[PDB]
Formats: sequence, C-alpha cells, structure tokens
Amino acid sequence: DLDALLRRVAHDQAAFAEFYDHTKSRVYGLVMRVLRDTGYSEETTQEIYLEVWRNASEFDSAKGSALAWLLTMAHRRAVDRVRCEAGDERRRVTECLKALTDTQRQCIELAYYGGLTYVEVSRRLAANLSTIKSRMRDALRSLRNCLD
Amino acid sequence: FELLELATPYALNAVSDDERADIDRRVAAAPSPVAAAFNDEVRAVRETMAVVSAATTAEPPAHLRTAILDATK
Repeated sequence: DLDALLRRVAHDQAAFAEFYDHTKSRVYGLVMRVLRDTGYSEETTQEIYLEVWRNASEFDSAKGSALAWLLTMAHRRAVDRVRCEAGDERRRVTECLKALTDTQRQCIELAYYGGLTYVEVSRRLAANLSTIKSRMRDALRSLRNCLD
Repeated sequence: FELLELATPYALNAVSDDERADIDRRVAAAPSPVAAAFNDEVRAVRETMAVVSAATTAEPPAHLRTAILDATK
C-alpha cells in the first residue's frame, strides 16, 4: 500500500501527507543517526521529501519497494552531507544487528552509519579491498537471513 | 563476477561519487545477465536496510510536517 501511496504522489495528492506520516520517524531517525544535529537533520529531511515529491514519477515498484526507494535516497543525502562537508520491530532488528560478528557489525557501523566508503574502511581496519567487500556482503547476508 | 563485489558497497552508498559513476558506467556496459545479478544484489541490500531503519527510528517535530506539505505548492 505504501507503493500505491507513492504511485499517487505523481501530480499532487493528499497521499503525500500520508506517505510522509507513515515514514517520517524512520527517515528522520536515520538522518539524525548519520548527521547527529537536530537543525541540519530537519533541513535534510525536508530536502528528502521535496525530492520524493519531485522525482516520484521515477519510482518503479517492480525495481524495489517504496520504503527502500525512500530510505536509500535519504541515506545517500545524509551521507553526502557528512562527506561533502513499533518498538517490537525496532528490537527485532537490534537483535539481528547484535547477532552479527564484531567485524561484520563494524563494517555496517563505519560504512552505513559513519558514512565511510569501503576503501576508507579498508584503510582504517588495515585490510584489503577484497576483504572489506566480502565482509560487507557477509554482514548483509546474515542480516537478510536473520530478518527473514 | 568482480563487478558483483561492488553491489553491496554501492547499495550502502559506501562508494565515492567518482567510483559510483565508474560502477554505473560498468553495469551500463555489462551483458544483461551480469547487470541483473548486480541490480538484484543492490535491491536486496536496500530492502534489508529499509527494514533495518526500524532500529534507528526517531520522531520529528510537528513543524517539519507543516513546511514539507506546504513545499508542494
């Protein structure tokens, strides 16, 4: 249904309000996590939903979920910001993140939340590019499996 | 096969803007079966992280809703 909501936001609709209402805590929370500044996190979140509105016609549900489309563009924008410059689902995910090995949790922590490129992670962890790429893959596979 | 190694980093936005453009350039040239495998990988990672977002959730201020819905006009 979130896909159907996003399908209705391109021209205008009152579903943009509903699309926003259902996703805002996850977008804002991610941005907050990456930027760690209330002011810029608010402004970045606005930019994200402005892009949702404008580029919603580019969305193709047969390429991925509306949720993934939104969070991916939100993450890209927040990470860029760093470089250029209910509770049940929450605890379910936290268990899976905690069930990862230390190295596999560290890869996601530095790359995803810390905004580091896989090259930057390889340099910081004194490892090869092959190793970090395989490790990022392993971390995401374990998460995919645990969350299923 | 090597190109498939970049899918996960790419999906996490864990490549530089330079390298991202090189990857896009490369899956643009790759044969259809290779490009599909890459995109399936990328997609699967984005979905996983979209699910994972439940862990970092946080409530925005009500004033942001006002400005966001108004920016449509």
